[PDB]
Amino acid sequence: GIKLKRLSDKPVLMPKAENEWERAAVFNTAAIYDNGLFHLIYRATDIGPHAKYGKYISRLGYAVSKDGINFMRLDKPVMSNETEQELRGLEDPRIVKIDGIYYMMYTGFGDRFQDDYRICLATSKNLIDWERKGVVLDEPNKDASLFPEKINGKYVMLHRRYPDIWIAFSDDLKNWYDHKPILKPIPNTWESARVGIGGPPIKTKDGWFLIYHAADDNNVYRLGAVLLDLEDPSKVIARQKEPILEPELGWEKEGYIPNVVFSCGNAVKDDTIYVYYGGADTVIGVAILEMKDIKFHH
Ligand SMILES: OC[C@H]1O[C@@H](O[C@@H]2[C@H](O[C@@H]3[C@H](O[C@@H]4[C@H](O[C@@H]5[C@H](O[C@H]6[C@@H](O)[C@H](O)[C@@H](CO)O[C@H]6O)O[C@H](CO)[C@@H](O)[C@@H]5O)O[C@H](CO)[C@@H](O)[C@@H]4O)O[C@H](CO)[C@@H](O)[C@@H]3O)O[C@H](CO)[C@@H](O)[C@@H]2O)[C@@H](O)[C@@H](O)[C@@H]1O
Repeated sequence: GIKLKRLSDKPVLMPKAENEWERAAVFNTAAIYDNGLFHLIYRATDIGPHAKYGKYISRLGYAVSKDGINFMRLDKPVMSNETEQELRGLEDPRIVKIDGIYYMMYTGFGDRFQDDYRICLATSKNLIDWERKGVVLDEPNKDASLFPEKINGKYVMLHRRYPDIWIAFSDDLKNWYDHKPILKPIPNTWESARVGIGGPPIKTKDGWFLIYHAADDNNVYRLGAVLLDLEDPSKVIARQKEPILEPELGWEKEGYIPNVVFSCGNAVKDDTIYVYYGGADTVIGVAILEMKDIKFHH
Protein backbone atom coordinates (compact mmCIF):
# COMPACT_ATOMS: atom_id res chain seq x y z
CA GLY A 1 0.00 0.00 0.00
CA ILE A 2 1.45 3.37 1.16
CA LYS A 3 5.28 3.52 1.58
CA LEU A 4 7.37 6.72 2.10
CA LYS A 5 10.36 6.98 -0.32
CA ARG A 6 13.65 8.32 1.18
CA LEU A 7 15.09 11.25 -0.88
CA SER A 8 18.63 10.53 0.45
CA ASP A 9 20.63 7.64 2.03
CA LYS A 10 22.21 10.39 4.24
CA PRO A 11 20.57 12.64 6.92
CA VAL A 12 19.42 16.16 5.85
CA LEU A 13 20.46 17.54 9.25
CA MET A 14 22.98 16.30 11.83
CA PRO A 15 24.27 17.54 15.23
CA LYS A 16 26.90 20.28 15.26
CA ALA A 17 29.88 19.84 17.59
CA GLU A 18 30.68 23.58 17.68
CA ASN A 19 27.30 24.46 19.23
CA GLU A 20 26.66 23.03 22.70
CA TRP A 21 22.86 23.32 22.40
CA GLU A 22 22.83 20.98 19.36
CA ARG A 23 26.07 19.10 20.05
CA ALA A 24 24.60 15.61 20.53
CA ALA A 25 21.37 15.24 18.56
CA VAL A 26 18.94 16.91 16.17
CA PHE A 27 15.63 15.12 15.61
CA ASN A 28 11.83 15.17 15.85
CA THR A 29 11.45 18.36 13.83
CA ALA A 30 8.43 20.43 12.89
CA ALA A 31 8.22 21.18 9.16
CA ILE A 32 6.27 23.60 6.99
CA TYR A 33 6.48 24.88 3.41
CA ASP A 34 5.97 28.64 3.21
CA ASN A 35 6.92 31.46 0.83
CA GLY A 36 8.90 29.15 -1.49
CA LEU A 37 10.95 27.56 1.33
CA PHE A 38 10.96 24.46 3.52
CA HIS A 39 11.30 25.47 7.19
CA LEU A 40 12.34 23.16 10.04
CA ILE A 41 11.91 23.85 13.75
CA TYR A 42 14.04 21.02 15.09
CA ARG A 43 14.56 19.52 18.54
CA ALA A 44 18.22 19.56 19.61
CA THR A 45 20.00 18.30 22.73
CA ASP A 46 23.40 19.05 24.29
CA ILE A 47 23.58 15.43 25.51
CA GLY A 48 22.22 12.12 24.18
CA PRO A 49 18.42 12.25 24.79
CA HIS A 50 18.13 9.57 27.49
CA ALA A 51 18.78 9.59 31.26
CA LYS A 52 21.60 7.05 30.78
CA TYR A 53 23.68 9.73 29.00
CA GLY A 54 22.85 12.61 31.38
CA LYS A 55 20.47 15.52 32.10
CA TYR A 56 19.81 16.44 28.47
CA ILE A 57 18.15 19.76 27.64
CA SER A 58 16.08 20.06 24.46
CA ARG A 59 16.00 23.37 22.57
CA LEU A 60 14.40 24.34 19.25
CA GLY A 61 16.54 25.33 16.24
CA TYR A 62 15.61 26.76 12.83
CA ALA A 63 16.71 25.48 9.41
CA VAL A 64 15.66 26.47 5.88
CA SER A 65 15.94 24.90 2.42
CA LYS A 66 14.94 25.62 -1.19
CA ASP A 67 14.82 21.98 -2.29
CA GLY A 68 13.87 20.23 0.98
CA ILE A 69 17.15 18.24 1.11
CA ASN A 70 19.98 20.77 1.55
CA PHE A 71 19.45 22.93 4.63
CA MET A 72 20.93 26.11 6.05
CA ARG A 73 20.71 26.47 9.83
CA LEU A 74 20.79 29.30 12.39
CA ASP A 75 23.56 29.28 14.99
CA LYS A 76 21.29 29.78 18.02
CA PRO A 77 17.93 28.22 19.05
CA VAL A 78 14.73 30.14 18.30
CA MET A 79 13.27 28.82 21.57
CA SER A 80 15.32 27.92 24.65
CA ASN A 81 14.52 26.53 28.12
CA GLU A 82 12.88 29.53 29.77
CA THR A 83 10.08 28.48 32.15
CA GLU A 84 9.85 25.99 35.03
CA GLN A 85 7.71 23.75 32.80
CA GLU A 86 10.66 23.76 30.37
CA LEU A 87 13.46 23.02 32.88
CA ARG A 88 14.63 20.09 30.72
CA GLY A 89 13.60 21.90 27.53
CA LEU A 90 11.14 21.86 24.61
CA GLU A 91 10.42 18.67 22.64
CA ASP A 92 8.79 17.33 19.50
CA PRO A 93 7.14 20.49 18.04
CA ARG A 94 4.23 20.33 15.58
CA ILE A 95 3.38 23.46 13.57
CA VAL A 96 0.37 24.51 11.52
CA LYS A 97 -0.41 27.89 9.95
CA ILE A 98 -3.90 29.38 10.35
CA ASP A 99 -4.77 32.84 8.97
CA GLY A 100 -1.19 34.16 8.94
CA ILE A 101 -0.20 32.78 12.36
CA TYR A 102 1.94 29.72 13.13
CA TYR A 103 0.69 27.59 16.04
CA MET A 104 3.39 25.38 17.56
CA MET A 105 2.54 22.73 20.13
CA TYR A 106 5.52 21.22 21.95
CA THR A 107 6.24 19.18 25.08
CA GLY A 108 7.59 21.23 27.98
CA PHE A 109 9.62 18.76 30.07
CA GLY A 110 10.01 19.94 33.68
CA ASP A 111 10.92 16.69 35.48
CA ARG A 112 10.17 18.29 38.88
CA PHE A 113 7.91 15.33 39.74
CA GLN A 114 6.44 12.20 38.13
CA ASP A 115 5.00 12.73 34.64
CA ASP A 116 6.04 16.41 34.66
CA TYR A 117 5.64 16.98 30.92
CA ARG A 118 2.92 19.15 29.37
CA ILE A 119 1.67 20.16 25.93
CA CYS A 120 2.51 23.86 25.55
CA LEU A 121 1.58 26.36 22.82
CA ALA A 122 3.63 29.09 21.17
CA THR A 123 2.69 31.34 18.23
CA SER A 124 4.68 33.31 15.65
CA LYS A 125 4.27 35.31 12.45
CA ASN A 126 7.78 34.52 11.18
CA LEU A 127 8.98 31.23 12.80
CA ILE A 128 11.81 33.10 14.60
CA ASP A 129 10.06 35.19 17.27
CA TRP A 130 7.91 32.87 19.41
CA GLU A 131 5.34 33.97 22.00
CA ARG A 132 4.53 31.42 24.72
CA LYS A 133 0.81 30.87 25.38
CA GLY A 134 1.35 28.40 28.25
CA VAL A 135 0.14 24.85 28.96
CA VAL A 136 -2.67 23.65 26.67
CA LEU A 137 -3.86 20.70 28.78
CA ASP A 138 -2.75 20.54 32.43
CA GLU A 139 -2.21 16.77 32.46
CA PRO A 140 0.58 14.28 31.51
CA ASN A 141 0.36 14.49 27.72
CA LYS A 142 2.36 14.95 24.51
CA ASP A 143 2.28 14.21 20.76
CA ALA A 144 -0.10 17.11 20.14
CA SER A 145 -1.01 19.42 17.27
CA LEU A 146 -3.82 21.61 16.01
CA PHE A 147 -5.51 20.66 12.77
CA PRO A 148 -4.34 23.13 10.05
CA GLU A 149 -7.80 24.72 9.91
CA LYS A 150 -10.91 25.11 12.06
CA ILE A 151 -13.69 22.53 11.66
CA ASN A 152 -17.26 23.86 11.94
CA GLY A 153 -15.94 27.05 13.58
CA LYS A 154 -13.89 25.12 16.17
CA TYR A 155 -10.19 24.59 16.79
CA VAL A 156 -9.39 20.87 16.85
CA MET A 157 -6.34 19.23 18.43
CA LEU A 158 -4.86 15.75 18.61
CA HIS A 159 -3.18 14.59 21.83
CA ARG A 160 -2.03 11.36 23.48
CA ARG A 161 -3.37 10.19 26.82
CA TYR A 162 -1.08 7.17 27.07
CA PRO A 163 -1.23 4.94 25.14
CA ASP A 164 -3.87 6.20 22.69
CA ILE A 165 -4.32 9.11 20.28
CA TRP A 166 -7.11 11.44 21.44
CA ILE A 167 -8.97 14.38 19.91
CA ALA A 168 -10.46 17.50 21.52
CA PHE A 169 -12.18 20.74 20.48
CA SER A 170 -12.06 24.39 21.56
CA ASP A 171 -13.55 27.78 20.69
CA ASP A 172 -10.59 29.84 21.89
CA LEU A 173 -7.65 27.44 22.60
CA LYS A 174 -8.17 28.10 26.34
CA ASN A 175 -10.77 25.47 27.28
CA TRP A 176 -11.11 22.06 25.63
CA TYR A 177 -14.10 19.73 25.34
CA ASP A 178 -15.28 16.59 23.53
CA HIS A 179 -12.22 14.57 24.54
CA LYS A 180 -12.39 11.12 22.93
CA PRO A 181 -9.84 8.45 21.85
CA ILE A 182 -9.60 7.94 18.07
CA LEU A 183 -6.70 5.47 17.65
CA LYS A 184 -5.34 2.70 19.88
CA PRO A 185 -2.47 0.14 19.73
CA ILE A 186 -3.15 -3.31 18.24
CA PRO A 187 -1.81 -6.36 20.20
CA ASN A 188 0.77 -8.72 18.65
CA THR A 189 1.71 -6.26 15.89
CA TRP A 190 4.35 -3.61 15.17
CA GLU A 191 1.99 -1.10 16.83
CA SER A 192 1.31 -2.92 20.12
CA ALA A 193 2.92 -0.82 22.87
CA ARG A 194 1.71 2.72 22.11
CA VAL A 195 0.63 5.10 19.35
CA GLY A 196 0.90 8.85 18.77
CA ILE A 197 0.57 11.37 15.93
CA GLY A 198 3.42 12.12 13.57
CA GLY A 199 3.22 15.61 12.08
CA PRO A 200 -0.08 17.58 11.85
CA PRO A 201 -2.83 16.01 9.66
CA ILE A 202 -3.10 17.04 6.00
CA LYS A 203 -6.45 17.80 4.33
CA THR A 204 -7.30 15.76 1.22
CA LYS A 205 -10.54 15.26 -0.73
CA ASP A 206 -11.04 11.80 0.79
CA GLY A 207 -10.35 12.92 4.38
CA TRP A 208 -7.65 14.02 6.84
CA PHE A 209 -4.43 12.17 6.04
CA LEU A 210 -2.64 11.56 9.35
CA ILE A 211 0.77 9.95 9.73
CA TYR A 212 1.15 8.32 13.15
CA HIS A 213 3.96 6.54 14.98
CA ALA A 214 3.88 3.36 17.06
CA ALA A 215 6.25 1.30 19.19
CA ASP A 216 6.34 -2.51 19.33
CA ASP A 217 7.17 -4.68 22.36
CA ASN A 218 10.91 -4.24 21.68
CA ASN A 219 10.42 -0.46 21.58
CA VAL A 220 11.09 -0.15 17.83
CA TYR A 221 9.40 2.98 16.46
CA ARG A 222 7.75 2.96 13.02
CA LEU A 223 5.34 5.24 11.14
CA GLY A 224 1.85 4.37 9.89
CA ALA A 225 -1.06 6.10 8.11
CA VAL A 226 -4.76 6.70 8.82
CA LEU A 227 -7.55 8.61 7.09
CA LEU A 228 -10.08 10.58 9.17
CA ASP A 229 -13.48 11.96 8.11
CA LEU A 230 -13.40 15.62 7.05
CA GLU A 231 -16.34 16.88 9.11
CA ASP A 232 -15.93 14.49 12.06
CA PRO A 233 -12.20 13.60 12.45
CA SER A 234 -13.06 11.22 15.32
CA LYS A 235 -14.28 8.77 12.65
CA VAL A 236 -11.53 6.59 11.17
CA ILE A 237 -12.29 5.91 7.49
CA ALA A 238 -9.20 3.76 6.93
CA ARG A 239 -6.09 2.52 8.73
CA GLN A 240 -3.25 0.80 6.87
CA LYS A 241 -2.18 -2.46 8.51
CA GLU A 242 1.48 -2.20 7.48
CA PRO A 243 3.89 0.65 8.43
CA ILE A 244 4.77 3.35 5.88
CA LEU A 245 8.32 3.73 7.24
CA GLU A 246 10.67 1.57 9.34
CA PRO A 247 14.29 1.84 10.59
CA GLU A 248 16.44 0.47 7.74
CA LEU A 249 19.49 2.71 7.26
CA GLY A 250 22.40 2.71 9.72
CA TRP A 251 21.54 6.16 11.13
CA GLU A 252 17.92 5.05 11.68
CA LYS A 253 18.91 1.79 13.41
CA GLU A 254 21.94 3.03 15.37
CA GLY A 255 22.23 6.14 17.54
CA TYR A 256 21.35 7.33 21.05
CA ILE A 257 17.99 5.52 20.84
CA PRO A 258 18.24 2.44 18.53
CA ASN A 259 15.65 1.53 15.89
CA VAL A 260 13.63 4.76 15.76
CA VAL A 261 11.96 6.67 12.98
CA PHE A 262 9.80 9.47 14.41
CA SER A 263 8.11 12.39 12.63
CA CYS A 264 6.73 15.69 13.93
CA GLY A 265 6.55 17.43 10.54
CA ASN A 266 5.25 16.95 7.00
CA ALA A 267 5.61 19.86 4.56
CA VAL A 268 3.71 19.99 1.26
CA LYS A 269 4.97 21.35 -2.07
CA ASP A 270 3.14 20.78 -5.38
CA ASP A 271 1.14 17.76 -4.18
CA THR A 272 4.20 16.06 -2.67
CA ILE A 273 4.39 15.47 1.08
CA TYR A 274 7.90 15.85 2.53
CA VAL A 275 7.95 13.82 5.76
CA TYR A 276 10.83 14.86 8.03
CA TYR A 277 11.73 12.35 10.74
CA GLY A 278 14.27 11.79 13.49
CA GLY A 279 16.58 8.79 13.07
CA ALA A 280 17.57 7.04 16.32
CA ASP A 281 16.79 10.33 18.12
CA THR A 282 20.13 11.54 16.69
CA VAL A 283 19.70 12.90 13.13
CA ILE A 284 16.97 14.11 10.75
CA GLY A 285 16.06 12.48 7.43
CA VAL A 286 13.37 13.10 4.79
CA ALA A 287 11.05 10.83 2.79
CA ILE A 288 8.30 11.75 0.33
CA LEU A 289 4.78 10.68 -0.58
CA GLU A 290 2.89 12.06 -3.58
CA MET A 291 -0.74 12.98 -2.84
CA LYS A 292 -1.97 10.71 -5.65
CA ASP A 293 -0.28 7.71 -3.96
CA ILE A 294 -2.50 8.11 -0.87
CA LYS A 295 -4.54 4.93 -1.36
CA PHE A 296 -6.08 2.81 1.41
CA HIS A 297 -7.11 -0.82 0.79
CA HIS A 298 -10.44 -0.10 2.52
O1 LIG B 1 8.85 13.91 27.48
C1 LIG B 1 9.86 13.48 28.38
C2 LIG B 1 10.72 12.38 27.78
O2 LIG B 1 9.81 11.34 27.35
C3 LIG B 1 10.48 10.18 26.87
O3 LIG B 1 9.58 9.16 26.58
C4 LIG B 1 8.45 8.94 27.47
C5 LIG B 1 8.79 7.94 28.56
O4 LIG B 1 9.87 8.41 29.32
C6 LIG B 1 10.20 7.83 30.62
C7 LIG B 1 9.09 8.03 31.64
O5 LIG B 1 7.91 7.40 31.24
C8 LIG B 1 7.04 6.83 32.26
C9 LIG B 1 7.18 5.31 32.27
O6 LIG B 1 8.54 5.00 32.37
C10 LIG B 1 8.93 3.63 32.62
C11 LIG B 1 9.34 3.45 34.08
O7 LIG B 1 8.26 3.81 34.89
C12 LIG B 1 8.37 3.71 36.33
C13 LIG B 1 7.40 4.68 36.98
O8 LIG B 1 7.66 6.01 36.52
C14 LIG B 1 5.96 4.28 36.66
O9 LIG B 1 5.07 5.08 37.42
C15 LIG B 1 5.71 2.80 37.00
C16 LIG B 1 4.39 2.29 36.47
O10 LIG B 1 3.32 2.62 37.35
O11 LIG B 1 6.74 1.96 36.41
C17 LIG B 1 8.07 2.31 36.81
O12 LIG B 1 8.99 1.39 36.31
O13 LIG B 1 10.50 4.23 34.34
C18 LIG B 1 11.65 3.83 33.57
C19 LIG B 1 12.80 4.71 34.02
O14 LIG B 1 12.43 6.08 34.06
C20 LIG B 1 11.36 3.95 32.08
O15 LIG B 1 12.45 3.41 31.34
C21 LIG B 1 10.08 3.21 31.71
O16 LIG B 1 9.73 3.45 30.35
O17 LIG B 1 6.61 4.75 31.09
C22 LIG B 1 5.21 5.07 30.90
C23 LIG B 1 4.74 4.32 29.68
O18 LIG B 1 5.07 2.93 29.77
C24 LIG B 1 5.05 6.58 30.77
O19 LIG B 1 3.68 6.90 30.60
C25 LIG B 1 5.60 7.26 32.02
O20 LIG B 1 5.53 8.68 31.88
O21 LIG B 1 8.86 9.43 31.82
C26 LIG B 1 10.01 10.13 32.36
C27 LIG B 1 9.59 11.58 32.50
O22 LIG B 1 8.44 11.71 33.33
C28 LIG B 1 11.23 9.94 31.45
O23 LIG B 1 12.37 10.49 32.11
C29 LIG B 1 11.47 8.46 31.14
O24 LIG B 1 12.52 8.31 30.18
O25 LIG B 1 9.08 6.68 27.96
C30 LIG B 1 7.92 6.11 27.31
C31 LIG B 1 8.32 4.73 26.83
O26 LIG B 1 8.66 3.88 27.92
C32 LIG B 1 7.46 7.03 26.17
O27 LIG B 1 6.25 6.52 25.63
C33 LIG B 1 7.24 8.46 26.68
O28 LIG B 1 7.00 9.35 25.60
C34 LIG B 1 11.28 10.53 25.62
O29 LIG B 1 10.40 10.84 24.54
C35 LIG B 1 12.26 11.67 25.89
O30 LIG B 1 12.85 12.10 24.66
C36 LIG B 1 11.56 12.85 26.59
O31 LIG B 1 12.53 13.78 27.06
